[PDB]
Amino acid sequence: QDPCSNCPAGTFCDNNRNQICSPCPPNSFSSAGGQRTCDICRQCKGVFRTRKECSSTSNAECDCTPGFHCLGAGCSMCEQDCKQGQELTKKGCKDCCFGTFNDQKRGICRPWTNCSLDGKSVLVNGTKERDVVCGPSPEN
Amino acid sequence: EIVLTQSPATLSLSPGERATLSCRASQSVSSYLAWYQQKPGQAPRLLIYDASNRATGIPARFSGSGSGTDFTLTISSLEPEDFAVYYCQQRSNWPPALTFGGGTKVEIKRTVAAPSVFIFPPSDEQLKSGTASVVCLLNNFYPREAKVQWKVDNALQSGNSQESVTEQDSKDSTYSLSSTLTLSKADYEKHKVYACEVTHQGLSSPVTKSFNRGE
Amino acid sequence: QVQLQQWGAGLLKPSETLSLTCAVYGGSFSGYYWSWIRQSPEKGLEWIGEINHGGYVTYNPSLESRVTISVDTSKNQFSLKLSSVTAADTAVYYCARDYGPGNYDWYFDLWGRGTLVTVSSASTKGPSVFPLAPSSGTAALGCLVKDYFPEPVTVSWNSGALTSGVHTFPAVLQSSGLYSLSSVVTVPSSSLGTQTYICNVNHKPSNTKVDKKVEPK
Ligand SMILES: *[C@@H]1O[C@H](CO[C@@H]2O[C@@H](C)[C@@H](O)[C@@H](O)[C@@H]2O)[C@@H](O[C@@H]2O[C@H](CO)[C@@H](O[C@@H]3O[C@H](CO)[C@@H](O)[C@H](O)[C@@H]3O)[C@H](O)[C@H]2NC(C)=O)[C@H](O[C@@H]2O[C@@H](C)[C@@H](O)[C@@H](O)[C@@H]2O)[C@H]1NC(C)=O
Repeated sequence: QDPCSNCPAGTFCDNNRNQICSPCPPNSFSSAGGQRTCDICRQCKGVFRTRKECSSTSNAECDCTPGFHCLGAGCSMCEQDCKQGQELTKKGCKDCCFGTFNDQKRGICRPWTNCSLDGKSVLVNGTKERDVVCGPSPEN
Repeated sequence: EIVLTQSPATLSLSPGERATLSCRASQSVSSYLAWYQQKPGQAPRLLIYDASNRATGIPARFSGSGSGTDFTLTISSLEPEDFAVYYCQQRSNWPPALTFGGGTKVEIKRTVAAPSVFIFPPSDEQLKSGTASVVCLLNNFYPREAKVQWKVDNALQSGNSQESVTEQDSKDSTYSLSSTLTLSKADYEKHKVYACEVTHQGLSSPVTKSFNRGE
Repeated sequence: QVQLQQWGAGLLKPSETLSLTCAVYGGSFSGYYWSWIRQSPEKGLEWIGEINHGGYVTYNPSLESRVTISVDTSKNQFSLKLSSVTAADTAVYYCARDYGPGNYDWYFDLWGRGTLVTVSSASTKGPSVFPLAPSSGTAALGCLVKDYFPEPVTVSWNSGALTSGVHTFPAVLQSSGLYSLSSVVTVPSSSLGTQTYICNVNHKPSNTKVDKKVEPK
């Protein structure tokens, strides 16, 4: 068989010391069992900020500095924050044109829901920061 | 650590019979277990590794089985070369541990043989030194178990005797035992009869052998 | 045809340092782990630790605080050092090569011959040899070698002549730190005044040889 399967997360199977399971050195982790070398903790500096500090079992988790929002999977790239009611596009960030909105500091502007198409009234008209909330369907 | 316990402590079997030895682990060790044979005055020799595989020079009658916490070593048909002590050994990386068992002696089964008892009075030379050594000998008996107690003027002696026993003899498979009572010359001369009484399975009743300090 | 030779000090006082060395002859040294294992009559077989060509070490935890294992890759030699020894450390120390079939080297396939190491505060002394005289159809007599340190001591009967009925008993360490054993032999009661019986006792550590004649009382 192969006894490195026995080694839990937080340790590695040391091929120099006859497959004993020693814990992970400083600034290092192993997220699964069986690993022959521990992995280096990601360090969050500059554009990023440490959210969850790294353990022996788990990597570090990086936020983005205030005014910025994590772009990719795992907060890899880092994009800037427009305010509510705006959309950052090409050439900077601009307010949403009338009839559009954005409820977050992220993303594009979507057009308002059109209530008239389901026979519905408009209970509260939309702004640039919130959508129209539609009234009761005329099937009631 | 993880502790391996072998049983029985010793095993008495006649040649050609089948030996079955056991090893119990205190927690699981999967199959990372080995058996060794050790003959007197030699290093241990690897027989079985990975619970069930023979090592290079090992004959076919040796066989191992088991996984987890209970392992058995089987010798299919005992031969003269095979009467030795057998140890088991385990290794673990989580948690890290390397340990052996306490051993199982495999001993040649014989018919019971009562001892031949002899008492020996202290040498006159030694009594000049200021100490006396009385010596009881049990010769060529089987099984190894034997009660030997000293009676000095009918009083029973406690913490002044030391026993000592040979290895099973090469030819007739018996043991020999030697009890040595040691008193100071002063304490030795306060008493007359120095008796050694021997209880053993081979004897219909205990045998006493004594002497008087005068003669 | 690989083989291990070991050597080193065999008699130490308490607080001193056990030192031993193993040499590998006839094979490579790099592909293997090399172990030190000791065997006690009290505490049995006990693994001390292991090293490889790279000087990577694992130790038994019960000993790590006083153990050192080191390697000399220029002579294919590894060596054991055990500090602050105590009577408990008296044992036969073995060197051995680890073996395993898979990706682990977790058993022991090849062993040194063993080196017995004794620790004791007793200073070296020679045996007093006293006789165990017979009486009056089998008789029994013998020699009592007493109060000697250290082991070993040899005991022959009739300068090697008489061997048949002999039992030499294992030495036993008394409370003084000195060993004692007795040798005995069964002889026919007929031959008691005829044939003459002499035990020859050799204790090389003190350069003491003694031949004592056992005559009936
Ligand atoms: C909700 O929005 C209304 C207009 O939006 C339309 O309706 C909603 C429901 C949705 O369907 C959208 O798609 C539509 O665009 C607001 O009503 C509008 O109010 C303005 C003034 O606030 C009025 O504009 C002009 O005002 C000048 C004054 O100088 C006058 O001369 C013009 O004639 C004209 O009145 C728009 O005409 C009017 N639109 C409609 C369709 O009525 C509404 O505001 C509120 O409701 C109206 C009826 C008035 O009572 C206002 O005072 C009041 O603010 C929005 N709702 C809220 C709560 O603000």
